Amino acid sequence: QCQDVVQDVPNVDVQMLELYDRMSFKDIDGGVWKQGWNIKYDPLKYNAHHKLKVFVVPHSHNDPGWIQTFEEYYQHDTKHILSNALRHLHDNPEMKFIWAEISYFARFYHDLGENKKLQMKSIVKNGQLEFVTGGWVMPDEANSHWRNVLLQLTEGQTWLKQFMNVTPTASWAIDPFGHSPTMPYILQKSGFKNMLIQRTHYSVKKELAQQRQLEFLWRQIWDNKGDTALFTHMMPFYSYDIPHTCGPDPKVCCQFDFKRMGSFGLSCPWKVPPRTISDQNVAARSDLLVDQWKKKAELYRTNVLLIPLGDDFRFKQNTEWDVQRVNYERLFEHINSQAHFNVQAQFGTLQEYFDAVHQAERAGQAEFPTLSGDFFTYADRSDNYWSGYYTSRPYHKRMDRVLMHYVRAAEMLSAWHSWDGMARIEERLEQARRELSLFQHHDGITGTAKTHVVVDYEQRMQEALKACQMVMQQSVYRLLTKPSIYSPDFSFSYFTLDDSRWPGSGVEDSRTTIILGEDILPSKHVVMHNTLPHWREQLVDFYVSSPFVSVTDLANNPVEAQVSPVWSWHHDTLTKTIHPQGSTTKYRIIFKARVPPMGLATYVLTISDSKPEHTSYASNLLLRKNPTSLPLGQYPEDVKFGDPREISLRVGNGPTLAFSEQGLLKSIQLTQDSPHVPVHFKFLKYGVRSHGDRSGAYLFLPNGPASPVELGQPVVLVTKGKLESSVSVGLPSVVHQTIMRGGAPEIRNLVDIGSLDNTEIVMRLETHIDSGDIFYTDLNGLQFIKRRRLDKLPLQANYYPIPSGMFIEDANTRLTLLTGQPLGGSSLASGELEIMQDRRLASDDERGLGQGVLDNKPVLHIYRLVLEKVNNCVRPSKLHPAGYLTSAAHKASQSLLDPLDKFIFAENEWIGAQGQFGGDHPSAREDLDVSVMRRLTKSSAKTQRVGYVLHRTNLMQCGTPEEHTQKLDVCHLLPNVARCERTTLTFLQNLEHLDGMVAPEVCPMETAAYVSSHSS
Ligand SMILES: *[C@@H]1O[C@H](CO)[C@@H](O)[C@H](O)[C@H]1NC(C)=O
Ligand SMILES: OC[C@@H]1[C@@H](O)[C@H](O)[C@H](O)c2nccn21
Ligand SMILES: [Zn+2]
Repeated sequence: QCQDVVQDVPNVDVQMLELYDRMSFKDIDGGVWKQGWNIKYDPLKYNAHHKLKVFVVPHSHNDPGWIQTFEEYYQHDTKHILSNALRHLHDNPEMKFIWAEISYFARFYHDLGENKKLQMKSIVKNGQLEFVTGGWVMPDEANSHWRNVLLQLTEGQTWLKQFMNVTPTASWAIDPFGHSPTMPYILQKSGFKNMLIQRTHYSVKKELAQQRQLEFLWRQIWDNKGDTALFTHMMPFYSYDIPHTCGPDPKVCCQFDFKRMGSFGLSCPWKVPPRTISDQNVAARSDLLVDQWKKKAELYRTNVLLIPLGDDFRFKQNTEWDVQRVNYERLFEHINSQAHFNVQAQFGTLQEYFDAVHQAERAGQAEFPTLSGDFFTYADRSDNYWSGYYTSRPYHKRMDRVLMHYVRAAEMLSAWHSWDGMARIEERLEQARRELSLFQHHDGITGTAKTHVVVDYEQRMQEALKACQMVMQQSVYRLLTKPSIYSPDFSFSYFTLDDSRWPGSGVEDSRTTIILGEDILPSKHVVMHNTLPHWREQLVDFYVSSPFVSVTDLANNPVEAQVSPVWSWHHDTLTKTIHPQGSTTKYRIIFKARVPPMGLATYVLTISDSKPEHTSYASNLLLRKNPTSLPLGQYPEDVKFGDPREISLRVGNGPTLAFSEQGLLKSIQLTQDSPHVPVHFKFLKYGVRSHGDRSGAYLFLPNGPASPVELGQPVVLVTKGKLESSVSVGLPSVVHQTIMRGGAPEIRNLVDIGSLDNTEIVMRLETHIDSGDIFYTDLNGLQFIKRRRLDKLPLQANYYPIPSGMFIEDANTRLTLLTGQPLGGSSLASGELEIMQDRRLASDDERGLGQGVLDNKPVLHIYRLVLEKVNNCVRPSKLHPAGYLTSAAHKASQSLLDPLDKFIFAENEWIGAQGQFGGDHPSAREDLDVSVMRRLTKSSAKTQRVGYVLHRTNLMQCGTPEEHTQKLDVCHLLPNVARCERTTLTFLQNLEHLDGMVAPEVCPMETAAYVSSHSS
């Protein structure tokens, strides 16, 4: 049983945090290898009995959207590459080619007639065309949530298994801008044996190369045993293009990119063109090329050398296939027949390279170092750190996380039944999974694509959201209607989703108001869904046409509720203030919903002509100089006014929060007797450099530390209710809201950077926590890694991805900020946290995009802020590279990422309505999640199969006694189980047939997958 992930510091050869603390970072001219040194080799190292085995691996990097849309690239480029690949590989048996992006391959394959399909299958079966990774895309590693990394891998690999009968075990990640250990975590659990990465900091490449530590067994930071390890190969040079893959001198290597001789437009920037290989020059050319290979081979431990051969959208023209193939074949024939070289070179695939390396390891020829850590933040040269894309296009970053939840919910809700083909459930789920998967591309969620490409991704994600809504609402109808009364029309809307936080108040008026009245419809059913495997209570809110509404459950038990006005903010260009207006026609009703594990609960809203017994009304206070009245229609309590002043609020037994006269948090007091702890929000802006390198979509190159946003005298709105209170303030570019429901506050920022060109807006938290230079940021929502601010690095290098959370702590106190969207952030001084909200850049940053970022739109960012006493917690030691959340902070993260879903019944009467679904579902331990529940079979299959992915996090022990909980056995969630198997995380390979058809729960920090089979 389980590894302790807290108290044992793993012993690794390279631990990236420790290596950063020691490493120099000096940007020194290394010669032809600009960022390295002049490599020397011993010519007698290789001989008749010990030859350098060189695998030249043709490839073509195909971005599913970047400068053109996916479909534009497919029509203009990729359909040709793949057509020509099919023809040339089929005609040339020794030619090889690897392919990464299954989205394009599936797009292609489904346009192929049978003859070509058969031909394609044959070049895959004979090993000439090899799929690497096999994901739908090559995902970003900074902003992506691990659940979506696994989704897009499963989408591509399930397609490959079904249509090509192959499952890749080698991964190829040549382009994401920095690399995360979440990848080997997911890959290793999905049957992978090896992986290749490229974009790591040039200083790290030089450091590892010096020690021949470019190939290593990459384990997770908390892994003491090393069972998570995956063999990784890091490429050594500046790019994956031909000039940077043959050896250390690009002026030489460029001469062996035969597409650069003129007729393809392309040329060599180092001024020496390739020349066709002939008998008159083959010897000289071979000398040149082998010398480059033998230099590159010096950086590695075995006698097996990987030479990628490709670049972006290569192998497009038939003439290009011929010019590369024929010229390399001429080199290989000469080189391999010249004993004096002691080289055997051939086209290969990636798996061939790794198979050969491991054969060399097994022969005792090499031992490999172990490594843990991550590879952020990347810089490709000088002080050009790629921390800009941790925030770029934040509207779509947030939309990613919204779609993530709705895909999970729709797959889970619809999994409980088998559906007739006419329902189109599988079709809709496939479309949603594929649009979300596509967006995980390293120019998708990263916000590094052209404006019109961003719009395409946005439209596709909008379609996905609608598809999820359709599936979820049909599922709810079926799950909550008496079976003998259930009468579906599969094109009808029984329920509409109500989402309070997307697109968000002030972003879009998309919420429907429930219209009730004594003379018309008196009442309305609403339904909440809880995707998490434990009972959950959460305040939910609805818009209603009257303030006089009562809430009941479906046993007619009253439910305590609170009504508040609907407040919207407007840039009142008449008075030149950002101020709130109250609705006179609709109101917000809020109540606590309690919902079963992975289940549903129905409530009823009912109108009355006066105040209901169990409904209370918020008070409202507008703090501003020179106030004017704010009428609220029928709302029964008048708004109060006041001059700006410090205020204090407390909901329930929860913390007391104090606010500045500018409506920004100043302090938090946890309990009535405890101290008021300074926690101050502030908004600042970064600018761009006037001379030298410009920030763009990719790069963050600030012109110095951020300067405070001048606030003036902003308007502050205070709402005080029994269930929920809030302070909102209209600041320049940001409506900032602090919401209190009785535990950790929620923060919402409506961010509209307007036409503030060349500006980045940051939210900072200033505390007196003595964190020093240490802080913690998450990786892909999966784990928290210790960061150390280094003064030897510039500010932008100390920015990291914040895909779900960050924290600082000292011996007694921790401040944790959870996010509902991936953004960039740091701790730039002891006691501070900061997180970038948006950025508007009018300049290109010279990484191939050819535009700045000037397509900003209002976005509602959501957060939770958790202040905790941690002197009693059992924490890792100072040398441990991980941190872990407390239970409160983990639940707060879950509240942002997987909130209850809300449905409003769309017609007047719901005949056969039921009160609950899932009351008998086990309520699992709080650290356990069912990350995926997906039915894997269509309704015609005699044996139905459902897949589950279980993930258990690790939470800090802080002395709260553990409650009794029920064991979750996913294999018994559906009736008539006939088998339970443990599988790889993609569901594609059976790993263990389970005794008694019981799926065991998993250890802390482990993730497992199970498939239950059912007789149907
Ligand atoms: C799929 O690949 C396997 C190798 O695991 C092979 O034995 C089998 O013949 C292939 N199945 C089909 C249907 O082609
Ligand atoms: O500079 C990074 C960009 C990537 O964003 C993109 O995905 C693409 O593959 C590419 N080719 C050349 C440059 N780039
Ligand atoms: Zn790319």
